Amino acid sequence: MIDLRSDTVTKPTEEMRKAMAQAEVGDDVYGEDPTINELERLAAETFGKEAALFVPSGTMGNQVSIMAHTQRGDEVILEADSHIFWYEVGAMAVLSGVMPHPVPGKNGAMDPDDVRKAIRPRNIHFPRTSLIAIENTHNRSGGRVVPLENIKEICTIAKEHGINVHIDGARIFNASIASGVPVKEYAGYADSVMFCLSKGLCAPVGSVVVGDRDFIERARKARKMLGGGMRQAGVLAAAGIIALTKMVDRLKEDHENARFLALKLKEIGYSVNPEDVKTNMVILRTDNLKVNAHGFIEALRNSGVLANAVSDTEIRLVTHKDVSRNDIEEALNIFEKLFRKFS
Amino acid sequence: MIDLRSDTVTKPTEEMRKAMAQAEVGDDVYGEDPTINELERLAAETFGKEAALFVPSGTMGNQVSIMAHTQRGDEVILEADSHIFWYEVGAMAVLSGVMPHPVPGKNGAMDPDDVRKAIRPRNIHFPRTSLIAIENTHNRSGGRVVPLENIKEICTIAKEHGINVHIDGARIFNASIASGVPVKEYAGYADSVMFCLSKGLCAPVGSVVVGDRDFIERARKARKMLGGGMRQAGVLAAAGIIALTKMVDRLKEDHENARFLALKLKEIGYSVNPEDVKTNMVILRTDNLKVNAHGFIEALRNSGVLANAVSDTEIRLVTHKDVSRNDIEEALNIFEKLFRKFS
Amino acid sequence: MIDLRSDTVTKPTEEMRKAMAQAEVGDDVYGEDPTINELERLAAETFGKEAALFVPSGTMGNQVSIMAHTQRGDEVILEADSHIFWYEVGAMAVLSGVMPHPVPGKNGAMDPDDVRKAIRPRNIHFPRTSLIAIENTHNRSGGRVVPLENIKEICTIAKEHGINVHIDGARIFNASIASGVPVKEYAGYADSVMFCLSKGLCAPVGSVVVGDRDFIERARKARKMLGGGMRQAGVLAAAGIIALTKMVDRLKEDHENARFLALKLKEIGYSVNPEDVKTNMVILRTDNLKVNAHGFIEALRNSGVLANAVSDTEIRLVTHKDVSRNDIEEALNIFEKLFRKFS
Amino acid sequence: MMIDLRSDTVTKPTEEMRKAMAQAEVGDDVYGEDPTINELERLAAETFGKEAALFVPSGTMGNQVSIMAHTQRGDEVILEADSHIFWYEVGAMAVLSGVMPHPVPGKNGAMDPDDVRKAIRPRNIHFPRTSLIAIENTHNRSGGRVVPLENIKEICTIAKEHGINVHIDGARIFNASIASGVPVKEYAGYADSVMFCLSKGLCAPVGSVVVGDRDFIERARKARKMLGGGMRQAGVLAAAGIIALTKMVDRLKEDHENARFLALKLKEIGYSVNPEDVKTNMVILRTDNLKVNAHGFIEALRNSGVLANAVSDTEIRLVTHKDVSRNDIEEALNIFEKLFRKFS
Ligand SMILES: [Ca+2]
Ligand SMILES: [Ca+2]
Ligand SMILES: [Ca+2]
Ligand SMILES: [Ca+2]
Ligand SMILES: [Ca+2]
Ligand SMILES: [Ca+2]
Ligand SMILES: [Cl-]
Ligand SMILES: [Cl-]
Ligand SMILES: [Cl-]
Ligand SMILES: [Cl-]
Ligand SMILES: [Cl-]
Ligand SMILES: [Cl-]
Repeated sequence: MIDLRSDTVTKPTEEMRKAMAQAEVGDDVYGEDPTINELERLAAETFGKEAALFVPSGTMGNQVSIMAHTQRGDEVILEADSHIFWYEVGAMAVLSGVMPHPVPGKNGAMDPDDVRKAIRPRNIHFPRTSLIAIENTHNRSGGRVVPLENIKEICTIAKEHGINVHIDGARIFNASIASGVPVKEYAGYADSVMFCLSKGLCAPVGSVVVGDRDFIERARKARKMLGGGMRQAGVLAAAGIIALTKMVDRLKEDHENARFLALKLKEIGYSVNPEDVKTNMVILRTDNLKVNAHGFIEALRNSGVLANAVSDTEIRLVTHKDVSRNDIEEALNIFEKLFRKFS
Repeated sequence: MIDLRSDTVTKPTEEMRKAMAQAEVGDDVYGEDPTINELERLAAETFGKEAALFVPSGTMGNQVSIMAHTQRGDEVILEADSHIFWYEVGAMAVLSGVMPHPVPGKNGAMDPDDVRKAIRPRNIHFPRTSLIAIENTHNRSGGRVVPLENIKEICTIAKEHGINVHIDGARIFNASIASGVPVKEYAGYADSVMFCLSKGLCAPVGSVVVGDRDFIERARKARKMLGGGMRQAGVLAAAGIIALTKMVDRLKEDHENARFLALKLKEIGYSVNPEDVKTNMVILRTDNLKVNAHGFIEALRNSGVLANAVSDTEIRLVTHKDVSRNDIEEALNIFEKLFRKFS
Repeated sequence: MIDLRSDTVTKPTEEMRKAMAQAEVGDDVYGEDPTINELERLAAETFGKEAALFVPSGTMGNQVSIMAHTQRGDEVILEADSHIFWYEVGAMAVLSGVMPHPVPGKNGAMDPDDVRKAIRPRNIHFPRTSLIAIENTHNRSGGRVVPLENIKEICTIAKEHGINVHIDGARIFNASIASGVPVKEYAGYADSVMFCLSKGLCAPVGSVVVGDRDFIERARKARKMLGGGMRQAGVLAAAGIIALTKMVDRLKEDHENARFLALKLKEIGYSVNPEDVKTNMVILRTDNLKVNAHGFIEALRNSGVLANAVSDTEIRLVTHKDVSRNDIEEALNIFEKLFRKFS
Repeated sequence: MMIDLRSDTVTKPTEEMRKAMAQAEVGDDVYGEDPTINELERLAAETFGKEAALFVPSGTMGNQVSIMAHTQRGDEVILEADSHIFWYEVGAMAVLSGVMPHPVPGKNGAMDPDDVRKAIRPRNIHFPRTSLIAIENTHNRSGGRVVPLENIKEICTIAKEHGINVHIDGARIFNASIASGVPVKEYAGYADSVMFCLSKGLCAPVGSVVVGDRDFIERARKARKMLGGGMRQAGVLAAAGIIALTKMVDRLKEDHENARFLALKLKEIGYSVNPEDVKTNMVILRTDNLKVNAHGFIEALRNSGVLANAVSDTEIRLVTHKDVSRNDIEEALNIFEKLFRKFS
């Protein structure tokens, strides 16, 4: 089928499958897996940080970072529509015993003044604000790119207050491709960055957290506690190395396909805004259709297209390596036929 | 001094001091303190609930209620400027491992539709919404009365979804006096209610939580875990009974004094809204002054008036039994003089 | 009835009742209650520490100390039969996220070598041992006194490893009176000490934690989070000052009464060991009786004597101010009758 | 290279596993669409006679999501005093679940049922609620000892009477089964949940599996999401797991035979070992009759080409597995014999 549900569905490339088969492994608990070690070295180097830590998921990456940055009772400033707040099972409260302090943002960009204002003064009644999280290519807003200036401004505020900064960079490479800002530049304004290998980069499993050596050591212990301490994970790291070093540039193709898809959907008559498509995501409203988002998703599936409804009136279409231009053209033929039926 | 910082500064009445001296006591851990037992019996009766639990503070009252209503990883819907979120040291995250889900409100009144939208659907990525908290006479907005209709609507939504409702009624009697709604009526739309004895009611220590027998049993065990299980606490309960049974009616005097204070401050030229003052609080804005809230608080202190800044531009003035009309008149003379200096 | 269940049942003396009624108070949240302030000053001075914190219960005292001494995932070494492990509702795990590391002891004295062995090496699999707790006049062993030499040796081990030491001194004054070791000497070999005012010292409510200024500041914030931040608690502190300054010497009377009780029970034929009784507790075994401990407790209750079973073959008898020699004599007459019935 | 007797965790993937992983049919596990993970879980559930199963990245996560699914904050978990959950899991039970461990000493990993019964908390405001009893099969610290089925049966009876959940940390449950002749489904029949490792003696590179009832597994799956174990195309790992479960269990007998040989021969040399206690893949060696300590002996072994771990200042643990052959054992023994001359 044509899977436009998310970039998480990407499958390993032939190069990855071969590398996994001949991957040199060792027990990572003893720090003896050579491939995991190289992946972490490469990740650190790539983001200009002192160290890196491989994790089974982006969620664990964010959570071990929060654990390594905070103490029980602390407060974490984050954007009101960020993944850490909405889609991580309330892990920050259970695992770290910290409270989120949602701050509204415009497509992932929290007004620096609102962030500064959300910082807690020192008083016995108040939690200590110890961390500020920023999500780049903010998902809920539709894969929008947070301006480098916004991140720089917030980094300055954090510095003045002695507050740590964490960038949820699950799709930071998509941000870099769209903005032209090198990932090292983003990373420089943060204490830690979590980036996914299993989404647009096509690795089957995992993410990586990069930051200072002491922070990473604390995160590695947190990883052990959470259950992310694997044995011969070099098999996964082999695909991870290829994802990090050879699958970044082509993300531009996903962006081009998403824009093309949006432009053509608008032409057909669907409620989409091509001008809002900055990375690999397209938001499709169903207000003008005879069935709502849930009913339309079912019609799409029957015709060979997979997508998710994010509300009763919205569907999200996401492009990635396993959605070629031919697939986009085929999907458009299907959307054309369904518009005749459901408009 | 003329202490307008909070109604918590109220000192025991002569009748309270004597009652504490002759209080009949016992070991509360064994449930043998007769005065604590009578206080809880009286509180439950007054609020139309099955049981009650005495606690050393309102913070503990709120926190044991959250513990008794939730499980780790749950989410708690509460108003964005509520005390549980801002002034309770992030306790909900540490003690219950729950995540707050802030919802904007108009003077403490969360739009029922927004509350409905904040409820989490059943999905692996989401925490379970198990509690909705409403604060009556919302502190931050200026001791504002939450409309009974608001509470009724939210109660209905909660019932629909099988969600618990907790009323932070620290100043519920102030609300009752101003609105004319009996506290028993407010309580009927909630599963639990925490009310303070140590604020406007003048008791030196404590609050009480009322609710169903099984919930109170869970709250009592939580109280033991938190360290609120005292011994001969009947000494405190003696004053509590008097606070509950003899100090409710006179709260009207505090409301009169607060309104008078606000009216006269407006005439002087200060940025206050007398029409918004319905209970014992007055929010004073410093945007039209030469110094901010922190600087003005210091000036007030030097002239005999104590108050707290609640932001860089807002000051909260609170009236209570230990601030007479004469004290208010004296404070106004001071405010008058300071307007000449800082306007 | 004749209450030998615990020393927690002690009621206020007339002097205490008068002091509570005339207590000079203030709002403790602002650090303005003069009596709480003097109690803390006196407590610190008496224990030779720079700071102190009044709390509603010994449980809260121990728990805020644990919170202030540890970080999530840490381990706390403690005696296998200590109160923090057995009678504090699993609070250490919930509030501080720490693991208890039980170490056997002989009448409360953990072998220093066993303590050194229980300290965790630096390994990713292990929690960090950050606290060692010692209970003085160890309850479960029968109110036994831990030798100063034991505490001194453990203190040295702790210093070598940079580990904190907390003394659960709920009954530290009983230990001091029996041993001749001043409480400031026990405390000199510890970082913090919690002692109760509501047991043998006869105050109706509360305990105090003593320690260094920074530690107490953290413990004070923990107290706020837990709900121990009261307002005009000076009413309680007034009785607390009398407990600390005037009720310590008479503890020798409780020790004398416990010894007399034990000697006479032995004379009757009960299985008691007068040689093990050095403070205010007597352990009686039901080994030579035709009933178990629980059945014996019931028989005692029906005859006018209250006590607690601590196992299926052992019951604990505790003396205090409210069980006079006359009461011990009357209890013995009852014990004599019951011995003929169940022996 | 060196003879690695440190642990069975160092086992490397077999040729068949490597090919199956690289060519694995995958899908997004978050959507429950990875076919290989689904088959691994189906097979695991079937093997243990349970309704459902959950793949996890580590045995630690397997145990922790089980504790989370079985308990509520403030609860107490009865477990053996020297069990892995208490000693080697970073205090996770306290941080993640807010529960207190209630250590019960055991005899060769087996807790006396009456001691377990006595450890259950009475209902009292001062006491946490006992909601879970955990049993470790082939108890590691005691030397990979096999807990009798009757011990587990008796504890199950006590738990049922009290309405308490039972979890078996079966990291090496297949080693227990091969040695005892007891099918793993029989051990599991007396438990609510069982966690077993695929990455130790079974030779898979990564992961473990938790088995149990449908509702419990659903709760454990949500816990797994919270802890960060919700992976995407994990079928790559599951492919090796299927082979571990289907083709690597029987040969564990070889690891046991190698460990028995090692123990018998070490005894013959003069080392303080008890061949009579060796029934699975572990040998405990005490350094009581050596002029060196445990850590010093480990260093000496390293210098001679043998890798082992000290588990006490006087105890070393030797573990056999697929990657240590009989010839490797003979080599280690010949070295042990000489080092006995130097340190005795
Ligand atoms: Ca993928
Ligand atoms: Ca008061
Ligand atoms: Ca008392
Ligand atoms: Ca007499
Ligand atoms: Ca392996
Ligand atoms: Ca050979
Ligand atoms: Cl290899
Ligand atoms: Cl912490
Ligand atoms: Cl009385
Ligand atoms: Cl829970
Ligand atoms: Cl006063
Ligand atoms: Cl595939």
